[PDB]
Amino acid sequence: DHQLLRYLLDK
Amino acid sequence: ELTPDQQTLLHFIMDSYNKQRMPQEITNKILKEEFSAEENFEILTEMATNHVQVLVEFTKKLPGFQTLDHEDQIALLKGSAVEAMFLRSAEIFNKKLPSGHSDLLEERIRNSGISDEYITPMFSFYKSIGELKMTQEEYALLTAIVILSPDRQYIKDREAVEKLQEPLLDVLQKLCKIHQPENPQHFAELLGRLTELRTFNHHHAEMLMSWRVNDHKFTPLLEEIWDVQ
Ligand SMILES: Cc1cccc(C)c1-c1noc(C(C)C)c1COc1ccc(-c2ccc3cc(C(=O)O)ncc3c2)cc1
Repeated sequence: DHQLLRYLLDK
Repeated sequence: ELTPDQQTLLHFIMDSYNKQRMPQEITNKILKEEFSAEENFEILTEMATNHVQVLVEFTKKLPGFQTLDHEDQIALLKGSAVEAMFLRSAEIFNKKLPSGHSDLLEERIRNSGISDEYITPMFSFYKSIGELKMTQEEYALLTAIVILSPDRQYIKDREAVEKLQEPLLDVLQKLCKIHQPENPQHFAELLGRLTELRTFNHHHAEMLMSWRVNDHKFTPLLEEIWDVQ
């Protein structure tokens, strides 16, 4: 769950 | 008595506070576009999403943030999302930031489906916080503080968050004595707003509900950060 936030941190 | 250890910390923050930037082409749409209840909303939503990214780039660059637990990192971003946004928009109106277009941003907010019940206090807040005559440091430091508030819901390791906030709060009190010796209650005035911001978080849940029932698509990023089905 909550892909986009996780993605924004890792990017 | 600003120690060099702290003089460097603040400088890291204030550079980040100008480093993660909202594009001009996007914010120009506050001025450029037509002024209708439909358009006002579309615009405000566009501003918000773009800002949610800017806040994530900023939060990432906060000292000792990436060292935190991956699970808690979401719960903080999620909890301080609206409050950080409320704090930045307050800086728009108060300090009249050119790229923010205060007067026209205010026209859109005041005509975007939002109830008088939530408009009155929202702007009462802007007025009062304005009167604090707050500096870009005080704005930037509160932001870091609101993001790293340990007492957010669905957190596990609050002691590790407390360790990250304390450092900022110490530095802020120092600045309230340095630049505001006349009034020692100034550090308390800044902290008073942290509580005022919280009350708007409740207001915001109801605001989103009103838009939803009136068919107002948000964005996958906002819908995530705030939880919208
Ligand atoms: C209506 C409201 C009030 C307070 C808080 C919220 C989340 C809402 C609120 N609640 O919902 C919404 C949408 C979903 C309709 C909003 C609208 O929020 C925002 C958030 C940010 C900005 C904004 C505008 C200009 C900026 C310029 C610059 C720059 O020049 O550097 N930087 C950042 C900027 C950010 C505008 C509206």
